[PDB]
Amino acid sequence: LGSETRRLSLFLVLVVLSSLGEMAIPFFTGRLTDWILQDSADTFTRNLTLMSILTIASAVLEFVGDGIYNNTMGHVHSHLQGEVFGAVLRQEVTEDTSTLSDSLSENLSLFLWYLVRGLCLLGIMLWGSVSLTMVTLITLPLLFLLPKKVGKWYQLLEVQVRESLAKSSQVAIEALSAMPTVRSFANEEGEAQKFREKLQEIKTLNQKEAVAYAVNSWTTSISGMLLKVGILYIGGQLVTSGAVSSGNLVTFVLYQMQFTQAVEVLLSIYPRVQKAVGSSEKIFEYLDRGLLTPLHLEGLVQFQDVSFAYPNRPDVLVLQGLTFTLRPGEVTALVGPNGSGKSTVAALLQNLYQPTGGQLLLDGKPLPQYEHRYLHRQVAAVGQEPQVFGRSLQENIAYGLTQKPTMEEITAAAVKSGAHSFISGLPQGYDTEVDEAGSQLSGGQRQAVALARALIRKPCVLILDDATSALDANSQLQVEQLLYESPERYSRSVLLITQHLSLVEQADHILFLEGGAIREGGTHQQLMEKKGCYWAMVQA
Amino acid sequence: QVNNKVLMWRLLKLSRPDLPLLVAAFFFLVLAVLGETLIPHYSGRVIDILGDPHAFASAIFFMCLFSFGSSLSAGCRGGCFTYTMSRINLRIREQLFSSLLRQDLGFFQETKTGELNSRLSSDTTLMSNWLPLNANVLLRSLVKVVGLYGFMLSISPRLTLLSLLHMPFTIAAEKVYNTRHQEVLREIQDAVARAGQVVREAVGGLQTVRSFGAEEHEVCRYKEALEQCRQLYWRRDLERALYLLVRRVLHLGVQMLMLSCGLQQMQDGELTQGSLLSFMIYQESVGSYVQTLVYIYGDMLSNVGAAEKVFSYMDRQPNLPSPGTLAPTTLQGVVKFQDVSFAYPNRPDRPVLKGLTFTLRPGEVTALVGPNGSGKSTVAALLQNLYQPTGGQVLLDEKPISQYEHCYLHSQVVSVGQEPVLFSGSVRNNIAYGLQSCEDDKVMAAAQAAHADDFIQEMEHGIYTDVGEKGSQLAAGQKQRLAIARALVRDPRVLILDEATSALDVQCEQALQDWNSRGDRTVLVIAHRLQTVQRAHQILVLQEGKLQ
Amino acid sequence: RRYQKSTEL
Repeated sequence: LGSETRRLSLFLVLVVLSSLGEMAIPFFTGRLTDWILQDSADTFTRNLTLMSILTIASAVLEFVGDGIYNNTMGHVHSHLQGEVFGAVLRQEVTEDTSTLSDSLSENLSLFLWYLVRGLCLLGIMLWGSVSLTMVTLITLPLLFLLPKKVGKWYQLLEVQVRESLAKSSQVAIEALSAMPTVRSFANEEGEAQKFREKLQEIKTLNQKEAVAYAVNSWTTSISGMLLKVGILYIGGQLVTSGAVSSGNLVTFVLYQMQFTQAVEVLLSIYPRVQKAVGSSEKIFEYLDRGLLTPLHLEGLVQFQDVSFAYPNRPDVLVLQGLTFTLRPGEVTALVGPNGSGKSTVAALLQNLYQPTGGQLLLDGKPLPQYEHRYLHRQVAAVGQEPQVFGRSLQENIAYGLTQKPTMEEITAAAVKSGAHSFISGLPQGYDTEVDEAGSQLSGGQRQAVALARALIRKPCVLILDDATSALDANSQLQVEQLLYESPERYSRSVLLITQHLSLVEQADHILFLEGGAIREGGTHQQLMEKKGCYWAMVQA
Repeated sequence: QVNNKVLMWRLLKLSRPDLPLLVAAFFFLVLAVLGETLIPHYSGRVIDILGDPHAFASAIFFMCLFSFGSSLSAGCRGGCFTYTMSRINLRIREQLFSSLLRQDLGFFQETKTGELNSRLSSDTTLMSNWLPLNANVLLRSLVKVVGLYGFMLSISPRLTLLSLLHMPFTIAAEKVYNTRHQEVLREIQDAVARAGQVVREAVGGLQTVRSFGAEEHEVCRYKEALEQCRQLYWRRDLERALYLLVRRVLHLGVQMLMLSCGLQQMQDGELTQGSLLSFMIYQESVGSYVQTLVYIYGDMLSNVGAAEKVFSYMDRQPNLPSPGTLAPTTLQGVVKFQDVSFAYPNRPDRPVLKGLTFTLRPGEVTALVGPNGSGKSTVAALLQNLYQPTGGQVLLDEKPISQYEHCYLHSQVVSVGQEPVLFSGSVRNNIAYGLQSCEDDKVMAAAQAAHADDFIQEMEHGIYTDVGEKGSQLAAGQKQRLAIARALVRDPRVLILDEATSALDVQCEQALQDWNSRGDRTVLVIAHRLQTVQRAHQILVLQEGKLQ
Repeated sequence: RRYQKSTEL
C-alpha cells in the first residue's frame, strides 16, 4: 500500500476541501434570514454567487477525489489477489479475498468521508456558539444508548432466524440428493415430516423478530424527536433573551442536524470496517506461511547412496542406499513391494525434490544444477494419472510449452504416440476444446493425450508409468509396440515403471528393490528362468 | 405480457390466508401517511401566527398529536408487514419441497443439485418480498406524492408549475442510471465466475501442473482474468460518481430558482412567510419519493421473474405410471421376466436389455454374473418398480408389479444398494428407516443378523447415538453390514443383493443367503466373479443385453 | 459518496 502513498495523500487533501465547500448552503441560508428582517440587492446577489460557486466547487472536488481513490483501490485489489493466488499455487480461500476487498474499500471510503465531514461540522459549530454546542454534546450520549441496545437484540434475532433457515435448507438438500434410496424405501412422507418439523421452529422465532423490529422503530423515532426538541427549547429562549439573532440559530440548527446524521452514519459503518480488518489478517497469515546452463544430455544417469522422503518428515523415507542406473539407449523397468513407495524415485528423476543424501548427477552434470526451464522440457514424461485440461486440444496436447508447436509437428507427435486417430476422429479437428478436468474424456483418449504431451518435447529421459493401467489392453499393446519399434530403441533412456510383465519381457535389465534399495535384478529371461522375483511372480 | 398478470394473480392467491394481517397493515400505512403529510402546514401556520394564544395553542397541540400518531403507525405497519412476509416464505417453501418429492427419477438424474438448492434457498425468498415490500413502498410513496402536490397546488398555483416542468429531467436520469447499473452488475458477476473457474481448474489438475512446472502460466492466466474484472469495477465506480454530481448540480439550481421566484412573489404581496416555508419544505421533500417510486417499480420485475422461475418447477408433470391398489396377504414370491427390454429416457435408443427372459422361485437362489457394462444394476432396479420397462412385462404372482400399491410393494421386496448410503440420523433411525414404528428388540435381532453388533455395542447408549454426516465416521466395511441390517428388519419376501460379498464376509453372505429371511424367500444375488457358484441353484449369465 | 439508507419495510 506504500507505493501509492502520494496519490492517497492527494485524495486526503481534496476530501477536506470538499468538506469545507459543502458548508455554504446552511451558513448563507441563515444570512439570508438575517437579510429578510432588515430590509439592498447587492448583498443578496453577493450571497447567492458565493453559495453557488462554493457548492459547485465542492461537488467537482468530491467527484475528482472519488475517481482517484477508486482507481488506486482497483489496482491494489488486483495485485493482492494475484499475489495470494501465486503463493497458494506454489505452497503445495481465493474467493474470500475477492469478497472481502470490495467491502473493505467501500466501508473505508465512507468512514473517511463522514469522519472528515463530522470534524468540519463540529469545528464550525464550536466557532459559532459555544453554549449550544456544549448542550448538544452533553445530550448526545444520553440519547444514543437505548437504540443501540435494541438494535443489537434485533440483529441477534435476525441472525438466528437466518441460521435456522440455512439448517432447514440442508435438511432438504440432503434429502433430495439421495432420491433412489428414499423412493426404494417408500419414505417420502418421513422427509416431508422432517422438513415441516424444521420449519415449525422458525415459526416461533419470527414473532419475536417482528416485535423487536417494531420496538426498535418506536425507540429510534422517539429519540430522534426528543434530541431536536431539547435544543430547540434552549435556542428559542436564548433568541428571545436577545443575545443572538435568528439567523445564527437557523445555521446552528442545520449544522446540528447534519452533525447528528454524520455521527449516526459513522456508528453504523464502524463494525463492518472492524470485521473486515480482523478477517484480512487470516489471509495475510495464510499467505505468509539460479542454476547452471545446460546444453545437452546423453541420457546417462546413476545414483549412489540416494535417499528421499516425504515433505512431512525425513523419517518417511521410501529409499535407502539405492543404486538405480539406466544406460542411454536402453529401456529398463523396476518392481518392488506395493507399500515400499518406489514411485517417488520417478519424482526424484524429475528433480521435484532434492536428494536427502548422496548425489543423483546424470549425464556428467549435477541433477539440481541445470536450469529448471530447460530441464522440465527434456526429462519429463506422461504422468501417473492421465487427465485433460479445459483448454483447447491443440493446446492441451502441448501444455507447458514455451513455443506452440506447428500443426505438422503436433500431428507427427500424435501419430508417434498413436493419438493421430483420436485427433482426426474428434470433431472440428484440433481446434476442439476438451472438457474441464476430463469431464467428458475417456481412458484411451486420456492415455493418448498424455503420451502426445510427453513425446512432443522430445525428452532425453522417459518416466512413463501407470499410463497403460488407465488405458485399455489394445492401447497398452499399441504403446508397447510403439516403444519397441522406435528407431534404435528410441536412441534414448527409458526407465518406465510398468504395471504388467508384458512390457518388462523386453527389458534390457529388469530390477526389483526391497528395504529401500535394489535387492535383485538381471536379464528378464534369466529372471524368469531362475530363482528370481520375476519367475516367482509368474509361477504364483 | 399476460404471463405477468397470471403470475401476479397466482402470487395474490398464495397470500389469501393473510387477510387479518394485511388489513391491519394497510390501515396503519394509511394512518401514518396521512399523519406525515400534514405537519409542515401546521408548522407554517405557527410561524405565521407568531409574527391570540388560543390559535397558537391549538396549532401546537395538533402538530404534536399528528407527529406522535404518525410515529406510532410507522412502526406498527412495519411489524405487521415483517410478520406477513415471514409467513408467506414459510408457506411457499413447504409447498415447493413437497411437490418435488413426487417427481420421477429421470428428473433428478438430469437436473443438477445446484439448481434445486438455488430454487429452495434464494428464489423462494426473492419472490416472497413482492407484497410486503414492493407493493407497500410503491403504494405509500405514490400516495404521499399525490398529497404533497395537492398541498403545494393549494398554497401557490404558480410556483408548482416549475416543479411540474422540472420532474421529467429527474425521472429520465434515474431510469437511465438504473438501466445501466442493472447490466453492469451482471457483467461483473459473470467476470468473477469466469475468474474463479480458472482457480477451480488449476486445483483440479494440480499434479500435472506441478509435474510440468507450469505455475508461471496459470498465474499469468489468473492475472489476465483479474485485469479483465478490474475494468468493469472501475467503470461502475465512475458511473456512480457521475450520477451523484449531476444530481447535486440539478438540485441546487432548482432550489435557487425556487428561492428567487418565491421571494419575488412575496415582496409583491401575494404570499406570506409561513406559506413560503411550507412550500419550500414540500418542494424539497417531493424529489426523494419521485426517485424511490422508479427504483421500486424497477425492482419489482426481478421478484416477478424469480416467482415465475420457482413456479415453473412445481407445475411440471411427472412420468410415473398409474397408481395401483392391490395388496395381497401372503405373497408367494414367484417372479417372471417376459421379453423385457429397456432404454434409458436420458440416453434413448441405446437399449441395455434385449428381450431378457427368466423365472425365479422361492428356494431357487439365482445368481447373475457377467459384466455387460454394469448392466446387472439396471435389471435389479427395474424389479423394484423404479423404472418402467419399454418392452415386455415383469409380474409378481401373476400380476404386473406396477399394479401393486407403492407403500405395500416396498415391504415385501427390498434390495441393498451397490454403494450403500446412510443418513445423518441416529443409528436406530437408520436401521428402522421407513418403518412406522419399531422396538429395540427387533433392532438387536436385525443387527445380530449382520454381525454389526460387534461395532454398535461398544458405542455409548447403544443405538441412540448420532451417526456422522452421511455416515462419515463409519468405515467401508462397517457401512456394508449396517445396510444389510436395514433389510432383514423389514422381513422381506424377495431379496436382492448387489455384490455385498465384495466388501462383506463371504460366510456372512452365506448366512444372509440361508437364514429365515432367505430359507423360503426368493434371493437374487449379483456377483462379479464365480464366488456365487458355491450356492447358486440357477446361475444365469447375460451379455450385450442377451442372456447366455 | 454518501451513505445510502435501506428501504424501510
